[PDB]
Amino acid sequence: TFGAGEADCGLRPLFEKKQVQDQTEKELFESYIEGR
Amino acid sequence: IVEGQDAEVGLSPWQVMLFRKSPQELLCGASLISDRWVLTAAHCLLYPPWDKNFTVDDLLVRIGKHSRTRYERKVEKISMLDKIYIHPRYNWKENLDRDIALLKLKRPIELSDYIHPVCLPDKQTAAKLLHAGFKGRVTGWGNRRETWTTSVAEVQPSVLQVVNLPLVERPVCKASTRIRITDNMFCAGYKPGEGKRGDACEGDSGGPFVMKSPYNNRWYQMGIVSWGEGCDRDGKYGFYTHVFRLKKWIQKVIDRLGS
Ligand SMILES: C[C@@H]1CCN(C(=O)[C@H](CCCNC(N)=[NH2+])NS(=O)(=O)c2cccc3c2NC[C@H](C)C3)[C@@H](C(=O)O)C1
Repeated sequence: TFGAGEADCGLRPLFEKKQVQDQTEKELFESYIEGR
Repeated sequence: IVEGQDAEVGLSPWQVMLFRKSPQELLCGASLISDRWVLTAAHCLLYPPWDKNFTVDDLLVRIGKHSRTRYERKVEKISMLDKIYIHPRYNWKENLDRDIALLKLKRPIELSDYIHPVCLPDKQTAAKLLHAGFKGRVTGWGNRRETWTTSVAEVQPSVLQVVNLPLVERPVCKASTRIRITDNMFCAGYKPGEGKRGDACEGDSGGPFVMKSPYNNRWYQMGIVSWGEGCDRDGKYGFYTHVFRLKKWIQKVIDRLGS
């Protein structure tokens, strides 16, 4: 385990590593620029 | 997961199922935070009001699944836990405070296209992502509505469920409940007026509440599915172990001392 990033961690092999986005990520990015 | 949807494949590659060994049943969710270590909720192992006090050979863990039901041969790992670390100031006799548990796998997992760790939050990602109205991602296999039961509770998804649900501000988490809140927990969900819905429910507990940092494109587990009054009631929110604050404990036990 590491805090902040075990190198590849939270980078999913099928999504970020293939630079594909999942079907609901934009809802979250939306929520981001609805705030700060 | 109430009002959620079926997840794409490879969506939470950190999703872990906490099963009873014999006779088999799904007890909780948990996540993979490295090829040895699983984080889940403490209530999953030890709830003394209900005589629940599960040991290392009551339990196994499955990894890399997408469907709840049938053995995905090429891709799933069953594994046995070597050890179980529950927080000492975990409080089952009230409000499930410090509700976190770490499970040591018997041997390392071989990471895969379907099995891969999630990160624990740093200071700065906790400071930048934890704001009211920002959404994170619950996933799990638990019931899709509140139930009692008949010969079975009917409510079980074939495939992994996703819901995205906004962080809620603390004096409203506070005032949603007669239960004592403590800084180790946060709530999330939609407010009565917002007319979107969704929530964890039973069998989703122990699972990840993750947020993606735009900054580096990584997913961080900010929460563990902790407790609720029922599932997706209105005026009511889900509560969630605040992983970052209990980062003192996590790094403790993993490095032996460590805090
Ligand atoms: C023993 C564990 C404690 C946590 N649980 C729960 O909290 C369930 C399920 C809610 C699901 N919805 C949600 N997460 N929004 N809600 S509950 O049925 O109202 C309840 C059962 C037993 C204990 C407690 C409960 N209420 C919160 C309280 C601090 C601890 C149960 C679970 O299995 O998830 C039982």
